[PDB]
Amino acid sequence: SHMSRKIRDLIESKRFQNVITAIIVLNGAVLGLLTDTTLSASSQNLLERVDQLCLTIFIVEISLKIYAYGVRGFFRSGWNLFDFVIVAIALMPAQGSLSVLRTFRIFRVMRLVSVIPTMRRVVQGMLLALPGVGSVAALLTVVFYIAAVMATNLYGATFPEWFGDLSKSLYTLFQVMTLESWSMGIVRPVMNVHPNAWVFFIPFIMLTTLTVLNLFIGIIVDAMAITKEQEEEAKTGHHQEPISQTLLHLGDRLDRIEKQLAQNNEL
Amino acid sequence: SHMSRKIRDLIESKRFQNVITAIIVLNGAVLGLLTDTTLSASSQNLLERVDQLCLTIFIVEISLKIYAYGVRGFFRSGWNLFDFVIVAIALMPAQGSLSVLRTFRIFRVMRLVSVIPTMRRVVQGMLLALPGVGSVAALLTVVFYIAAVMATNLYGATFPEWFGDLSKSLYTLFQVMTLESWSMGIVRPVMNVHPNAWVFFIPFIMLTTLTVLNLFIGIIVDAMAITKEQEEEAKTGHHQEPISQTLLHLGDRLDRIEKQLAQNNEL
Amino acid sequence: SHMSRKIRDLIESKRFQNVITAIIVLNGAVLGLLTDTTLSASSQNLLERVDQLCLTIFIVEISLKIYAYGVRGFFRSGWNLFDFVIVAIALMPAQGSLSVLRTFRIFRVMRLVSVIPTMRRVVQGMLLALPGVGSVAALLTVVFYIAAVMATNLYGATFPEWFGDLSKSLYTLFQVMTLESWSMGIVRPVMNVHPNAWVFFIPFIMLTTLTVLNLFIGIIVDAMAITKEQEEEAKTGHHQEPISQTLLHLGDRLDRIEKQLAQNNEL
Amino acid sequence: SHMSRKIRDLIESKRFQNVITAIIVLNGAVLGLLTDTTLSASSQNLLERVDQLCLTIFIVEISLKIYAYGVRGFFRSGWNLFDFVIVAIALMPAQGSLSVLRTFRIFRVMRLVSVIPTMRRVVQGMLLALPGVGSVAALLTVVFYIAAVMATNLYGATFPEWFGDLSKSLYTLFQVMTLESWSMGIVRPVMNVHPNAWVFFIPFIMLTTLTVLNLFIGIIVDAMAITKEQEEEAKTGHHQEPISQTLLHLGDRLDRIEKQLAQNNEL
Ligand code: NA
Ligand code: NA
Ligand code: NA
Repeated sequence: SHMSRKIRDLIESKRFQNVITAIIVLNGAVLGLLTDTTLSASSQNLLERVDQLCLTIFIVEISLKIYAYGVRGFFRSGWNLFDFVIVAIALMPAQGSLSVLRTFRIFRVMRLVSVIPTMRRVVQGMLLALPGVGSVAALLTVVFYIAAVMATNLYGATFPEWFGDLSKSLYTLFQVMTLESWSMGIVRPVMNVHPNAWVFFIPFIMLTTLTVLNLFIGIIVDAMAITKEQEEEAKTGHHQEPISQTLLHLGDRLDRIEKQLAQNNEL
Repeated sequence: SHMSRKIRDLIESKRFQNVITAIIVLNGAVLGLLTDTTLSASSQNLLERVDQLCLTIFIVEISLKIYAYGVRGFFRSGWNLFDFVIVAIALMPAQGSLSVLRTFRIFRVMRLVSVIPTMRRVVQGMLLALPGVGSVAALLTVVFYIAAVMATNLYGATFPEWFGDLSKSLYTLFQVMTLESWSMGIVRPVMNVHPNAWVFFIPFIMLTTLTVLNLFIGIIVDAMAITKEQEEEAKTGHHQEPISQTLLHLGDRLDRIEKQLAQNNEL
Repeated sequence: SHMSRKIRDLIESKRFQNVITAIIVLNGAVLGLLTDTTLSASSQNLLERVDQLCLTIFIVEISLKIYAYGVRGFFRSGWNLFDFVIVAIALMPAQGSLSVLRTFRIFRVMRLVSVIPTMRRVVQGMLLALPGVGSVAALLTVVFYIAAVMATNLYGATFPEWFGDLSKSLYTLFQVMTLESWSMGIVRPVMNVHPNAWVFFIPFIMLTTLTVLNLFIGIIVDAMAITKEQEEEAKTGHHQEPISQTLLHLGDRLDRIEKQLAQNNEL
Repeated sequence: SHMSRKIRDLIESKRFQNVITAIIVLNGAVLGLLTDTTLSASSQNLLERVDQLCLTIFIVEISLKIYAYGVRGFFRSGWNLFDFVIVAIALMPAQGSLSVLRTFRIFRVMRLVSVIPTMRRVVQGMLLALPGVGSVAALLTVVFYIAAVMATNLYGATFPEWFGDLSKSLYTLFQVMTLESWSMGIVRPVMNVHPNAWVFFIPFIMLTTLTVLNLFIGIIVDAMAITKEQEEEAKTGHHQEPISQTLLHLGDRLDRIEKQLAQNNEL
């Protein structure tokens, strides 16, 4: 219809994006001011009303989008679903999550990512790069599990705060992989009791730092290439063809002229 | 005019660049010697006169440049403006900045960058690479803000030195992202009171270290490519054409011979 | 034979891989639960029987493989040998290794790598990349040995816990290379006695961090390229030809048409 | 002459390289054993004779090389000069260097690099990559000097152990750049007195870590490419032509056939 089309043009405009971005920023600022314990009752009450007004603006925005695109059309996008979930969660008073309680209202500042297309493309590149590093990440997980079982059995009885159980071992091995006080804080005190403990910890460090750097580089290299392609597509409608595809078409043109020269010209 | 042209040749020469570089080095050395608290009144007075003589040489240099290129011509370059600002600021006695007070005379050693073309090209590559990582940098800023609001609300009342307010939280989360005493100094003491605090800090570390490495690699890769192109242009007048452009012209030559063979030869 | 072929089809299937993966996971879980010191006698006895059942499933699996491929055919693969060794070691009660004792049953969780082809290809890429960094790794080893001899002679008598002998020096230089408390924990206390010790430690850090990063990057870059090729071969039967080889064949096609134009057409 | 040629063939052989490598290894082992303070007089005397025998083998080796290649021919190589200097220094009893005293005999283990061609090529790649990062390294040096002057003036009077003079400031800023206890050890104690000190230290960290990573990556990328080319040249006599040069010759072949088709065929 004409009306739904007039709304789609309004939603897709730069001005609408700018108003929504400004309200996300305002909402983030009021939640940031609400961390201050020294504020008066009236000051807190004022900021809480600004939070409610921001949330109402988002309800109008999402409802406006659901009508303009349709229920199936709106929920077809993962970003629209995220926008819907983030806003709808705040309207629910009794919440049943899978952790403790979603009292973190500040997570609605993540809508800056979903609303700004250049920011959206950065997160998209990162998310799309994840399956390609799955096996490297699985290898690191396997190394961690093996190491945590070994560390618990080896050092749990003599260093129970750091290695007393599997959970404690995983945590201090994560600390060890980040190189944080690994020697002065952990391994030299362990070696005072277990002089050969360096045979466990030094290969653990060498293996995990190499694997985690492989994991991070694999993510970054691929996320950068995906985002660059998505940026090209968002501006021109297409992306740059890979070097292999350019050389393929170059070879096809050479095969076409070879046939035209050997039989269609040399006869 | 002839005179302005004789001065332009003097300014653009290697010998003039070498004299100016030597005076920047001398000025840096005297400001370095002036940090020594044990120096006598006469020794300090002597060094302060050397600083004044260096500054006078720079005034002559900049005035010589303004005449040789013209007011609009000189200020057309960002490096000349920087050179002008750095020198002119020192001649002002009552200073009104946006911080505290610009008593840091040693910042005039940054003119080594503006005067040496190879050093200038390194900084140019770095500055020109900044817009391309803007969205990655914005993502890191968003993650930091969200995390600092969460950390203040979660740990501010029990760990007020580290998380008592937003500013304290941002600072210790920056420390946490750099992995500096993150566990022994911050997270194990926090976990003594909040046993599940690792659910906040370990994903914070994983996310920020990956993003900051993405930010740094994005800067370095692009700065290197920009500087390499600028170095090529400064020596030959042009830079190396991208592989895609070389393959494009190769394809155009193939299309030109295909037309010349199918109709201009096979008829 | 038909029977050996029916077994080869069973072994090579996705369902068989999934059952073996599930049993490796179950075995890892029971060994993880066995780290818990609070468990009763009956609970420990139950888990130990689950470990025995998992091990019996692996014996059947390996025996089934030896028959289906043949003794020479099975042991032709390094992964099958690893699978054989890992399982067979557990059946030996008196063990004579080259360290202390192979009581680390959790190492059989490494079979997740050997059984999952995508995980197997990651480790293969890493192992195949090792000879190419051999000289960089040898250089780092040489720098470490020289530095440890120098550190022992220079600081052994005044700092015997850190540098009293070659073994202690190698360990604290490894700690120094990882930047862990290098200054506050090691070098500022050493400088209190040897004021010029920074002349040794700062170049040691600069050299080893650059070399270890060269070593890690060399591994990662090559492991990534090898794994990518192996992934391509496992799915299509072949891998992508290098750019140099594509340009070589493109040049050969140009030489073929040049001969066909100069003599076979211009005569 | 025939005799000088028979010696050149002996020197250039794999067996001679293997004997020299073995003696460098033996010499490194005896100097490593000599770090042990518990050794008897006879044991120390025995090892010192093995060191003398190793040194005599090197004198014969170098003299054999000087005759076989000639004085100008031998000293034409930087590796031969290094080999000469390292050996000749040990024969001098009263030594006048530019530091304290060259009592570090273990530095002759660096001959493993000069004698093994694959190790030699790694160091060559690293050394040849240094001029190309000169400007990045100069930028880091400039940032360090400016920062050390600022830190001395700002914090020298209140934190004299860390910033009391230029030398102390450079050392703790190097520690700060490596992120070692930068916050818990340095910046939080400084902020207790100077609450805005984070305005100095956080931008210092951001700038230096980015620049040092740019410096390291620039070295590694170029050293890898140089070493790869040198490895190709040592085995085949030539190296792989750059992609740009391959595309240049491909374009030249297209221009040659275009002339042969437009005028030599279409007339
Ligand atoms: Na670190
Ligand atoms: Na630390
Ligand atoms: Na520390």
